[PDB]
Amino acid sequence: NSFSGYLKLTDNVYIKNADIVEEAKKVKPTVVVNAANVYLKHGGGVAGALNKATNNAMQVESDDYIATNGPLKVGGSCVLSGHNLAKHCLHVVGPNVNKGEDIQLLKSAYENFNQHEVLLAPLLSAGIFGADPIHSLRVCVDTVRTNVYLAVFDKNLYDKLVSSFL
Ligand SMILES: CC(C)[C@@H](Nc1ncnc2[nH]ccc12)C(F)F
Repeated sequence: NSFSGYLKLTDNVYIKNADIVEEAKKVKPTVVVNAANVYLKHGGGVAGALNKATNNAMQVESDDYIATNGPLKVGGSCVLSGHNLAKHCLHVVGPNVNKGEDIQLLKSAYENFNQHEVLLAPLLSAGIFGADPIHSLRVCVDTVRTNVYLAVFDKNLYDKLVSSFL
């Protein structure tokens, strides 16, 4: 958990302009959060990048989890191995608002972070899931009560988030 170069936005939310994969390799946190889908198929966005950095070990493990437990619910999560990136990976499913899933479930998705004291995480539902990234940061700030270090890999978006937050 040796986080460097973060900006503190609130008592418990920190933000950095970095690829979450590079942060995980440098820090080796206790928990890295994945922005997953209900079948844990890590095909693109943050999920594809984290799985690629484990050389598909995350996908093989996720397929075994689904074989034994079935899919997650939207707003739900599971804890799996973090492989070479972290001790654990918290896979969290935010709503895919572009497919009519209710944005109210973004609060349920961020509530899963509260089971862990410290996490390295991305913005949920802000990739191909279509939610406004500044709205996603507002829900994170209003819902997460443990210590969360957010990595955002787009400088243009990082600057808009810091300006809107202060
Ligand atoms: C979730 C998105 C709003 C965000 N993407 C990411 N944020 C942090 N590390 C990442 N690695 C690969 C993708 C990626 C933005 F930068 F595009």
